[PDB]
Amino acid sequence: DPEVTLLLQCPGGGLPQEQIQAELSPAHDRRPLPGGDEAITAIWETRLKAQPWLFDAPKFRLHSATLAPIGSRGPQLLLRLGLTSYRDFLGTNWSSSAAWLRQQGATDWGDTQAYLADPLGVGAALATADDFLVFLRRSRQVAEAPGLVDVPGGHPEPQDLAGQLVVHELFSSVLQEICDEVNLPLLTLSQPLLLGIARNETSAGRASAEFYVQCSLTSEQVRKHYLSGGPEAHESTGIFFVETQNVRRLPETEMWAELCPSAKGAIILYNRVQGSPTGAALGSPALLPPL
Ligand SMILES: O=C(c1csnn1)N1CCOCC1
Repeated sequence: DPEVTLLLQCPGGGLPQEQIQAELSPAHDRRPLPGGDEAITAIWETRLKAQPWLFDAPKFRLHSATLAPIGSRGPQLLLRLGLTSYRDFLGTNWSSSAAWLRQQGATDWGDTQAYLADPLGVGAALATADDFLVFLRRSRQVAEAPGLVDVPGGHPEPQDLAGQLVVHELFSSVLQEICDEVNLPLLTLSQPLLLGIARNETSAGRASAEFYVQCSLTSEQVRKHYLSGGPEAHESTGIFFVETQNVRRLPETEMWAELCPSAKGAIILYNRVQGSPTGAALGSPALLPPL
C-alpha cells in the first residue's frame, strides 16, 4: 500500500482527549514558496473565474506529532499544529507540481513537506452495537477519489492554554462529521479515542487523524437514520457495513482496491490498535484463528 504511510500508532488501545497536548504556533506553518506565493494566488484566481461560488476556509496544518515514552504518567502525545487554508491546499498538495515542491523542500529545509499546505483531516472507524464498521460510497462526480469507498470524516475549520481548546475542536469535529453525514443522534456516540495518524501519498503526504467511535445503535438502525435524511442529507451516495470479524482480512479482499487512502489508514490503525490482542484469553486460537 504505497499510497498510505503511518506517521503515528497510539498506545493503550488509543488515546482519550485528556491525554493529548497541542502546540498551535506560526513556527508550524508552511514556508513561503521559493518564487513567491503569487503561484497560489494565480491558481485560485483561475479557479474562481470558472466557479465563482467557491469560498476559502481556514484549516489546521500538521507539522509533527511526538509520543511520550510508553507506560509513562502525564500527557502522552504532543501535536505541533500551524494554520493553512483550502486555497493553499489547491495551490500546493493538489497542484500538478506537488512532487517538485516536495523535492525543493528536502533541498532547502530538509523537510519534504516544508512547501505544502498539509491540512489535517479527521476520520473514524465507527463500530455499531452488533459489531460492524460503517463505510460510505463517494459520488463518481467529485474531484477527489471519485467513486471510491470512504469512512466518516472531514477537514475541520479553526474556531496548552490555546492547546486544550484545539484538541477539544479536533475530537468534537469527528463526532459532528458523523452526525452531519450519517444522520445519527450525538447521544448514541462514545467519546472518540485517537488510534493514530496516516499520510495520503496520492495527495503529496497530507495527514489525517484516525479515531475509534462506538455507536449504541445496530447496523439496521444506523442504515435507517442515514436513509431517512433523503439524498440531500448526505454527500455520499450509499452506506454499507462489514463485520469487525471480516475487517481483520480486508487488505486481502477486492474491496481494498476501492478504498480511498485515508479510509485505508483508518482500517490499518483499527486492526493494529483495537484489534491485534496482546493477552492469553483473546489471543487463544479459537478467538484469534491462525492465518
Ligand atoms: O474541506 C475540504 C478540504 C480538503 S483538503 N482541505 N480542505 N474539502 C471539503 C469540500 O470539498 C473540497 C475538499
